[PDB]
Amino acid sequence: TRISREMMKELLSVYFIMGSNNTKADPVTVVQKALKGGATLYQFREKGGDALTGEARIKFAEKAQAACREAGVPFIVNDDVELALNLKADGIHIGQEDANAKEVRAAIGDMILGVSAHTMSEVKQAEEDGADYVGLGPIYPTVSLIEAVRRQGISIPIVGIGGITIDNAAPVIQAGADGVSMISAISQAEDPESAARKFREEIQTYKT
Repeated sequence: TRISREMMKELLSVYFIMGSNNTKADPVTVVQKALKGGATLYQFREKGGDALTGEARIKFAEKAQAACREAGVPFIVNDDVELALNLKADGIHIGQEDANAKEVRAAIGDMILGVSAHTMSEVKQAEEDGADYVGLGPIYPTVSLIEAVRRQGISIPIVGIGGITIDNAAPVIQAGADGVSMISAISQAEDPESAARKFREEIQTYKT
């Protein structure tokens, strides 16, 4: 069956997102360090400018997934449905533009489904479409909507994203989010493992 709302919320705590173009260091290493530091979920997001393509992209994907497995953390794929199914990913994340959430939900069985939402109505449609969690943002220039969502009684697991750092994360959890997702705060950090750990501890505190 679909993931439980309870387990989904726990997984979103420290949601690390990364592609090879998000770090000048070794990508596979930054991922291993983030997992070792305490990231609770990882999203493979290989896109934008100068991202890996073809076989090179697939190898990074398989290595990133292997690291998630050994660390016991779910592996989530951004956008690519075929890849998610081929690699047997733990789930997929999609945006509003190039994807029909309802059709994706039907194609992935009980895999975790994430959807980027930007409006109150998009949050509601994502849940209705079958999403297990919604990614809301950008929160910062890289929480009022989050507060508004919870105020109405919408209980879908929510993860904040967009310019989140160890110093502005707390307000996102207090607003009602179930976790924070980040890219550079960890991928570009001088000590990725340590950055992940701080986040891990910070979010624990505010959820507790």
